[PDB]
Amino acid sequence: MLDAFSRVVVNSDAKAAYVGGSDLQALKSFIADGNKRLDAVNSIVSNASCMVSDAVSGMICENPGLISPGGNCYTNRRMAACLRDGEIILRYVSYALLAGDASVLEDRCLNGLKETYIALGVPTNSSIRAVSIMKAQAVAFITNTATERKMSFAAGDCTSLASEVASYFDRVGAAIS
Amino acid sequence: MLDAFSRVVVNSDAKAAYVGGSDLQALKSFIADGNKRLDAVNSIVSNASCMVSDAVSGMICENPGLISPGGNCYTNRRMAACLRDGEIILRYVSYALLAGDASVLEDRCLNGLKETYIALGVPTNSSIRAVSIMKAQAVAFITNTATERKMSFAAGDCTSLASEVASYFDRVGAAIS
Amino acid sequence: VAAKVGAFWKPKAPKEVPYKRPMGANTPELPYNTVPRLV
Amino acid sequence: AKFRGSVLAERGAMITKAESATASVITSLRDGLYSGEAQLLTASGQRL
Amino acid sequence: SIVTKSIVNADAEARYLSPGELDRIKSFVLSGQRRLRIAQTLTENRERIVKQGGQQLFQRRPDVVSPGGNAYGEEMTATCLRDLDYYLRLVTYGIIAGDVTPIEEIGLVGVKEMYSALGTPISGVAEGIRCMKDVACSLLSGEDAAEVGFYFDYTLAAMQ
Amino acid sequence: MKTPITEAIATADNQGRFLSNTELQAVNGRYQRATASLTAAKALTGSAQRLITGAAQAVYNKFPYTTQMPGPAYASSAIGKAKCARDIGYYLRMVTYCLVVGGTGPMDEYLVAGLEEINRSFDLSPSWYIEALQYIKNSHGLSGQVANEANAYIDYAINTLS
Amino acid sequence: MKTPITEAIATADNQGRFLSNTELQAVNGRYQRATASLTAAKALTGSAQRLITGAAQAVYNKFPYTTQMPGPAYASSAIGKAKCARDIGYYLRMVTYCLVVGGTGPMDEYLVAGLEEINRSFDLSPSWYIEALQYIKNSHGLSGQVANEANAYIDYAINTLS
Amino acid sequence: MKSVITTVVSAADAAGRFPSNSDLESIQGNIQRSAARLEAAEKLAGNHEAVVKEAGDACFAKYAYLKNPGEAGENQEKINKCYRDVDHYMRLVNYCLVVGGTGPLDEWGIAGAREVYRTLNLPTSAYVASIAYTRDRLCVPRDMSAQAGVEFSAYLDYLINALS
Amino acid sequence: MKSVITTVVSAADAAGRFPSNSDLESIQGNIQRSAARLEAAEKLAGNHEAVVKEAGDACFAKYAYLKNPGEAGENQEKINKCYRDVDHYMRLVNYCLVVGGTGPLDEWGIAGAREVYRTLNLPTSAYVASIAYTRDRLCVPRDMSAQAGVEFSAYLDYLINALS
Amino acid sequence: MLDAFAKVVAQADARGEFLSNTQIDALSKMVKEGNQRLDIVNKVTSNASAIVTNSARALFAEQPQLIQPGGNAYTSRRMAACLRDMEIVLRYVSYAMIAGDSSVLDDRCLNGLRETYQALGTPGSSVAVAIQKMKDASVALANDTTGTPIGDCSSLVAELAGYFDRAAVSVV
Ligand SMILES: *CC[C@H]1/C(=C/c2[nH]c(/C=C3N=C(/C=C4\NC(=O)C(CC)=C4C)C(C)=C\3CCC(=O)O)c(CCC(=O)O)c2C)NC(=O)[C@@H]1C
Ligand SMILES: C=CC1=C(C)[C@@H](Cc2[nH]c(/C=C3N=C(/C=C4\NC(=O)[C@H](C)[C@H]4CC)C(C)=C\3CCC(=O)O)c(CCC(=O)O)c2C)NC1=O
Ligand SMILES: C=CC1=C(C)[C@@H](Cc2[nH]c(/C=C3N=C(/C=C4\NC(=O)[C@H](C)[C@H]4CC)C(C)=C\3CCC(=O)O)c(CCC(=O)O)c2C)NC1=O
Ligand SMILES: C=CC1=C(C)[C@@H](Cc2[nH]c(/C=C3N=C(/C=C4\NC(=O)[C@H](C)[C@H]4CC)C(C)=C\3CCC(=O)O)c(CCC(=O)O)c2C)NC1=O
Ligand SMILES: C=CC1=C(C)[C@@H](Cc2[nH]c(/C=C3N=C(/C=C4\NC(=O)[C@H](C)[C@H]4CC)C(C)=C\3CCC(=O)O)c(CCC(=O)O)c2C)NC1=O
Ligand SMILES: C=CC1=C(C)[C@@H](Cc2[nH]c(/C=C3N=C(/C=C4\NC(=O)[C@H](C)[C@H]4CC)C(C)=C\3CCC(=O)O)c(CCC(=O)O)c2C)NC1=O
Ligand SMILES: C=CC1=C(C)[C@@H](Cc2[nH]c(/C=C3N=C(/C=C4\NC(=O)[C@H](C)[C@H]4CC)C(C)=C\3CCC(=O)O)c(CCC(=O)O)c2C)NC1=O
Ligand SMILES: C=CC1=C(C)[C@@H](Cc2[nH]c(/C=C3N=C(/C=C4\NC(=O)[C@H](C)[C@H]4CC)C(C)=C\3CCC(=O)O)c(CCC(=O)O)c2C)NC1=O
Ligand SMILES: C=CC1=C(C)[C@@H](Cc2[nH]c(/C=C3N=C(/C=C4\NC(=O)[C@H](C)[C@H]4CC)C(C)=C\3CCC(=O)O)c(CCC(=O)O)c2C)NC1=O
Ligand SMILES: C=CC1=C(C)[C@@H](Cc2[nH]c(/C=C3N=C(/C=C4\NC(=O)[C@H](C)[C@H]4CC)C(C)=C\3CCC(=O)O)c(CCC(=O)O)c2C)NC1=O
Ligand SMILES: C=CC1=C(C)[C@@H](Cc2[nH]c(/C=C3N=C(/C=C4\NC(=O)[C@H](C)[C@H]4CC)C(C)=C\3CCC(=O)O)c(CCC(=O)O)c2C)NC1=O
Ligand SMILES: CCC1=C(C)/C(=C/C2=NC(=C\c3[nH]c(/C=C4\NC(=O)[C@H](C)[C@H]4CC)c(C)c3CCC(=O)O)/C(CCC(=O)O)=C2C)NC1=O
Ligand SMILES: CCC1=C(C)/C(=C/C2=NC(=C\c3[nH]c(/C=C4\NC(=O)[C@H](C)[C@H]4CC)c(C)c3CCC(=O)O)/C(CCC(=O)O)=C2C)NC1=O
Repeated sequence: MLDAFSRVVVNSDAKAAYVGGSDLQALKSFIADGNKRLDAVNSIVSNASCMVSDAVSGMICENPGLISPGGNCYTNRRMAACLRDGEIILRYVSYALLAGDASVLEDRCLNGLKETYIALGVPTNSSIRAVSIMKAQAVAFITNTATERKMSFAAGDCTSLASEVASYFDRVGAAIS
Repeated sequence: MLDAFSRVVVNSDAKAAYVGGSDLQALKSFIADGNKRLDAVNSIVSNASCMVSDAVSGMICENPGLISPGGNCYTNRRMAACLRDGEIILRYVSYALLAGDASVLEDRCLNGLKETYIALGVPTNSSIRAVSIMKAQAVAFITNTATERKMSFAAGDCTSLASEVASYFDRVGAAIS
Repeated sequence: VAAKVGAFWKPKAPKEVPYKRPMGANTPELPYNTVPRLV
Repeated sequence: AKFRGSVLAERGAMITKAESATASVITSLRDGLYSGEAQLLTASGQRL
Repeated sequence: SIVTKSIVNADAEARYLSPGELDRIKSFVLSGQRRLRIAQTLTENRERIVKQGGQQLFQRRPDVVSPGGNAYGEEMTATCLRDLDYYLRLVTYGIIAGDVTPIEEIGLVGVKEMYSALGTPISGVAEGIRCMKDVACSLLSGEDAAEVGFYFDYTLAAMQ
Repeated sequence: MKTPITEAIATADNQGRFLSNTELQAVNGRYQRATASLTAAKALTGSAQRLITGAAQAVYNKFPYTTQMPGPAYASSAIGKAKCARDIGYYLRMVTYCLVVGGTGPMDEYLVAGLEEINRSFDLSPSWYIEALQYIKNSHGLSGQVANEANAYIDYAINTLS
Repeated sequence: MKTPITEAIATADNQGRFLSNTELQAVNGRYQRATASLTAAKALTGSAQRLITGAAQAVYNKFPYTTQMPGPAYASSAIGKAKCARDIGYYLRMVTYCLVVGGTGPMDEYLVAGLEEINRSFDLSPSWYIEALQYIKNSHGLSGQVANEANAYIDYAINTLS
Repeated sequence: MKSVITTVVSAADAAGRFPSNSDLESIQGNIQRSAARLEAAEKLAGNHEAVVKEAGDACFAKYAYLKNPGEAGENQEKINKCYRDVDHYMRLVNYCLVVGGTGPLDEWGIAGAREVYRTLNLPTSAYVASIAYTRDRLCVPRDMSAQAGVEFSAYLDYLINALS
Repeated sequence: MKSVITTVVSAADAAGRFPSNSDLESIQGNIQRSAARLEAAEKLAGNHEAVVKEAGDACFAKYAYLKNPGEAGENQEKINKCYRDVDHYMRLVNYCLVVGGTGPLDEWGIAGAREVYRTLNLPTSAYVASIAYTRDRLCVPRDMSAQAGVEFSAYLDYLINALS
Repeated sequence: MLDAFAKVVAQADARGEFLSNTQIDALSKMVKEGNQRLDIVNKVTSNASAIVTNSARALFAEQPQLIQPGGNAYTSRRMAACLRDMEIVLRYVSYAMIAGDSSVLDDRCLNGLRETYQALGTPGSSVAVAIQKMKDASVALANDTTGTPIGDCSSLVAELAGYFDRAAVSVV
């Protein structure tokens, strides 16, 4: 893994340059606006468990064939494992938001996950539907436009932060595809 | 029938494999939240009469065609029939929640239920609504989120069991759909 | 002669697991822009 | 018959023990034991 | 010998022989007569047993008598048959003793070292002993053959 | 070592190219020829001591002067007979190696390379070994392609001796 | 000419020896491999003008600039399209010759010997012919060892182009 | 199958009533006994081949008559069938150690065992000899804990009683 | 690389849990320490050729015998090889401020360096003399903030103790 | 240069003794695979340029220092030598795979490669990383059906990976 600070090192090591100027310009903003990123990851970790539960129930109330016998969500072990998997993906995308960088999201979960789900016979499009539901819940929690749930923040706009997790969830949804 | 411990031996018997320490911790986790499942089943069966009488009356008061003559819940005998026709459903979902998997209601209650209601002339989409109200009441009860009566519990999470009883309740929806 | 090693009373499992699963918290973290020479 | 009845169990146990030892030495032969150079220096190690 | 082994195992504990050990000694001295009969039958049919075992060995392991094999040539084949005769004699000793002490104290302790120093494959000796076991059990009754192969099996296990 | 495998590799390496279908067909010929050659190797292994003794006796019967003339080159004494049986066993071992290997690779490496040097210095007639190999060809007791494959490695040695 | 026959003869002549069993097994592999290759040659002969037209169309669809850019090297005019179809027919003919012959003997003699000289002077990219050969491999419609044998001569040409 | 939970749900179902307080009370007994039986299950599982080999070795030592011609063990493949036959029983009580009841034993090895072994001339005495030899070779320092050996031996002698 | 955020996240993955509200405080304290650490680093980046230039000749003024024939500063090419090597270490130090730890120094500039310098017969005292001149040329007025100088001098001291 | 059939004969002449029947059914079983082994080498030689170019591209997207000016992968000739050094090891791994024995691999490919790379200043660990990336793509490409009968090939791809690891530890 690399955070945003490490990544301007390893892209300017590869150039043999000194870090400074325009790439230190973006490190300046991290040490500026990290309070917004902190309210962001707090708005994820205080809501995470309801997020994966609502996501898998939305997937099941869209497609009942997984809960039918012969489905992948049928029985005691499989649906608990699916809850576990969705929460793990949620945990990694929350880290990738907190780092401002998607390297560990590749290296620790997205590396070789699609072939694993093919080898287990896991249907892909249902999990794509699930992570899109998590993406909608994440941007709803980040715009503070949760119709059911309220936290108080210092006033201001967090559009860039909201945009960042959409790129990350699309990275997950494309890497599983 | 089959419980959660007996679900993994019929999976391992298909490959002539010994159940070993690679899949035993999913069982030990299931044992670790034994008291959570146990208090949840108790919270379901404690207030079960209002659970049934509220759900059938809520199914009535949205579709008042059943009370009209020619309705399936018209006369006094058929209303006495319908009040137990869903109490049996709740009685078997309480079995499936305790046993840990949906095998005890699948061949005992759900096997043959579709053509019974077809041959009798029971409106299936009304019974869909009647069991969805029961699902909503169940997730209200075992999360201790009922605004109508509160029960005392030890603090912690119970959503893993709340998705379980949700996945039991659309199996009753899918089987007469 | 008559070497009974292991479970001689049966043939053995078909030996197939041709998939890679994401290592969580256990991927061997190596250094960037370099090669671990020796150790 | 009375004499065989007593010795059957111990005879079977000793045979089981012998073949246990043999299988153990076969696998530690295959797994690198007895091929370190401290073993290959002695002449009984060379015979093995 | 069963009597000897019972006496030592009781001697280490500094006690007389318990009634179980005496029971077993009694049962042994009572069966000594059929033990001697079985030893008779195996003893005086030694030529056919060694010959037919040598055949089954040489047909199962042609390499040992192939050109250059350990038992290659007239003298080496004679020496191998000599070894098979040694082991048949030891089996008769063990049958009369009622226990593998004679077989194990003579011919089993350090057999791997000896045969490795001689350049002989121990698996070939095991094959020869198995062939002799089949040939010898062919000449006995059911219960007698069962009791007699009891010692060939121990000799094979020790010779792995 | 001349196998059908190694010559295919040597032809691919001479062009410095990958293994074409030519080499794969040359290897496949070895594979569906091997089933009879492995039977020939088993059968020549099983009948070995008998064939060596019979071949030595046939050489002594054809050339009786080898058991009578004094000198180190002849089998007049006991060590001479032992070395004669050792040489016949060497020939049979090379024939079996060429059978299991699938070509005249072992015996080209072990027997005929520098063979007549020995027969010229140690004064040994190759006709003796020809007479032994003719007995082995006549008396192995094989049938079909097993016989066709064992005989084909026997007369290669005969052709090199002549 | 690289056949399984001529390489066996070349290995026997290099030692200056007669044909051993090694060479006979190498020839026998050709003989019980030939039955599927002759079917592959018949089938690629039958589907020829369809496959050539489809391969040219697939190259034009993958690289649309070849039909638009002016110049002699491109198929923007009619003679350029005629020469492109002629080249694809040349490749298919060499593949069929290697199929019936039993090795990469014809196309080593006729196609790849001095091939990049032409592509460098005439300025024709090898990726076009790679794209044509991938279509021919995907669209010949064969099954089993017929497909395994035709594809194995197709990707040899692909490997030499890359 | 025949587990602890599947009696208390079938009794409440045959009575046609909700899971009552005593039904809630019997699942608590799993929480105290699973810690003893699951560790017995995987020390059985990680040492099963060796256990099976010992069991196979025991009956032929006791009954060497069945290696005669015309018997249950004629050639080597029938002895392999015998080792497979007893490895199945060792797998089934591993299954009953994890379930909590004797559910996987009954309909998988026990129900129907009386006819096959009578019709295919297989002596049950040689089965129970190999099972009983595995039973009495249990001890507290080496094999397992104090409470693992208890019901590990109890699932064994249940099979011993059912085969006889 | 051990880094600003990355040390916490990787410790909160090894315990397999979501970031703790303790673990958003170490992130917050590491972000506030890196304000100073970036300040010094951009001064190093915007002005590096002058300080490398004035630090390189400080070595040759101390060790004038390197310019002798047969020594490691004999040519003109061996001179600006040394001036390149000093700039490499200043670029690696400029990383460790923007990196926030001794990562790039340990990996790309210290590992195996002593054996290479011994093989080429370069005196490591010469490589530490230029850095030791660079450290005490610093002034907390007019060069950078006083909070910057302690981190800058700390990484310089790490490099001096690693080389020597 | 030996094949796997040659190896048991070269150990049989040494003791001066005939192959016993257990070596013979060890060899007939091996032969009885036969078609699988050549299916494996057919799959690797059909895609050799793709394996080599994708492994080199992953190597330089990973380690950019070799193509950096001054790197060992610098200059039109050094890249051309690096491109087909990997193709040499791929060729000799396929030779050893069709032979059933790593005798041609040790003798002409790995013999003296280490001090060859030392005398040039070539970093042997990066060569080993390139060998590992060719190995991963070769075992990935080896176990697909692609119009072959279904079966298990596991004991053959283990040997194929073992040849690659033998090449990788000997270079560095
Ligand atoms: C991925 C490329 C890696 C790399 C390759 C590299 N090699 C060289 C130079 C040579 N390599 C050899 C190797 C062989 N010669 C042989 O005959 C065989 C068959 C067994 C092998 C493996 C030789 C002789 C040379 C020197 C000749 C030359 O190439 O001009 C070079 C640089 C060329 C040079 O040193 O001038 C490279 C770049 N090095 C890497 O960085 C990669 C890890
Ligand atoms: C028939 C099955 C079925 C369900 C189970 C739910 C599941 C569900 N929830 C949301 C949508 C959402 N889900 C949440 C999550 C939560 N809201 C909170 O306040 C809690 C803290 C947390 C757990 C309950 C949020 C915040 C939204 C966005 C706002 C909203 O639409 O309510 C969406 C829309 C996502 C999208 O596609 O854009 C769906 C399908 N809806 C369904 O149709
Ligand atoms: C580091 C990151 C990381 C992950 C994301 C998971 C990924 C993952 N999931 C599963 C395993 C599984 N994953 C699922 C999940 C699902 N099946 C579905 O139908 C749904 C789409 C989805 C849940 C919403 C199921 C049901 C299994 C079990 C399949 C089985 O029973 O064999 C496995 C195999 C091991 C196992 O069986 O437990 C792995 C590696 N593990 C990791 O280490
Ligand atoms: C360690 C835990 C930790 C946190 C959780 C944050 C908490 C936090 N947030 C802000 C401060 C802020 N936080 C936000 C963020 C938002 N405001 C909104 O209305 C949006 C919903 C959301 C966008 C994602 C904004 C806009 C400010 C004010 C400007 C700023 O300081 O970034 C501040 C400084 C001013 C204040 O005290 O309020 C602090 C301490 N910081 C921390 O140190
Ligand atoms: C073991 C599982 C089990 C069950 C689930 C029930 C299922 C069931 N329900 C009914 C029978 C019935 N079930 C209903 C129920 C309804 N009709 C409606 O309009 C509503 C949608 C719904 C009530 C909420 C009615 C009204 C009848 C009687 C039909 C009539 O005679 O008018 C019958 C026929 C027997 C009888 O009529 O006495 C059966 C078998 N019984 C079981 O033994
Ligand atoms: C049209 C006519 C009409 C009715 C008859 C009532 C019936 C009714 N109740 C609930 C909804 C509910 N009903 C209950 C039931 C109970 N709560 C308790 O504490 C008691 C033990 C028990 C009955 C006395 C619970 C727990 C909920 C969940 C919502 C909540 O907690 O308030 C719902 C919504 C179901 C859903 O959300 O999908 C409806 C329609 N409401 C109506 O609109
Ligand atoms: C005779 C009937 C009877 C029962 C069935 C059990 C119920 C019971 N529950 C808990 C204990 C608990 N029970 C819960 C469950 C919950 N807490 C919530 O906030 C949710 C509403 C609900 C989840 C559905 C939790 C979270 C604990 C503490 C952690 C745990 O032991 O699981 C414990 C103690 C175990 C412990 O905490 O160490 C017991 C004995 N007791 C009885 O006497
Ligand atoms: C799921 C549980 C399960 C089992 C317990 C076994 C039970 C079992 N064993 C055998 C079959 C057998 N079982 C034995 C075993 C023995 N005979 C002896 O000499 C000894 C007494 C004993 C071994 C110690 C033998 C030898 C056969 C083969 C008998 C025959 O084929 O004639 C068969 C007939 C099918 C077959 O041939 O395999 C069955 C059902 N199989 C199962 O599927
Ligand atoms: C899970 C079930 C299980 C078993 C029953 C045993 C079965 C077993 N026991 C022994 C081996 C042994 N078993 C014992 C017996 C005992 N040892 C003591 O310290 C006690 C006094 C007594 C408990 C009964 C002894 C003394 C040996 C060594 C000598 C011998 O082989 O008999 C061996 C030979 C090698 C070994 O030790 O593993 C095996 C396979 N192993 C298992 O995995
Ligand atoms: C981070 C930025 C950084 C630097 C700019 C340099 C340090 C540095 N110092 C000076 C130059 C100087 N530096 C000092 C500073 C001091 N001398 C004292 O007497 C005091 C003890 C101490 C701090 C007050 C003085 C007095 C000069 C002389 C003024 C001048 O030459 O311009 C110069 C330019 C003139 C020259 O090269 O000669 C440079 C490049 N090192 C660094 O790491
Ligand atoms: C030019 C060289 C050349 C060849 C290699 C073969 C190619 C080939 N292989 C097989 C036959 C086979 N090929 C495979 C191989 C595989 N199956 C899989 O699923 C894996 C992906 C792959 C393992 C690497 C297997 C497993 C068989 C035999 C089927 C079996 O044994 O059950 C057959 C069928 C005839 C037979 O079974 O013998 C043929 C013609 N023929 C040739 O002329
Ligand atoms: C690699 C395979 C191989 C072959 C082929 C071989 C032949 C061989 N035979 C030899 C001698 C001999 N060979 C014979 C054999 C015979 N002479 C007779 O009269 C008989 C007719 C005939 C036996 C059939 C005799 C008697 C000697 C001893 C000659 C001497 O020492 O002068 C010698 C001289 C070295 C020695 O004294 O052993 C060689 C090298 N050696 C080998 O290692
Ligand atoms: C032995 C087998 C054989 C091959 C392989 C072969 C190739 C070949 N193609 C040529 C030209 C050509 N080849 C093409 C083909 C193409 N250009 C495109 O833009 C298309 C994408 C593609 C068609 C698919 C064209 C357009 C020319 C004419 C180029 C020119 O004249 O400058 C020429 C130049 C001589 C000539 O004008 O004909 C040769 C030698 N010739 C042979 O005899």
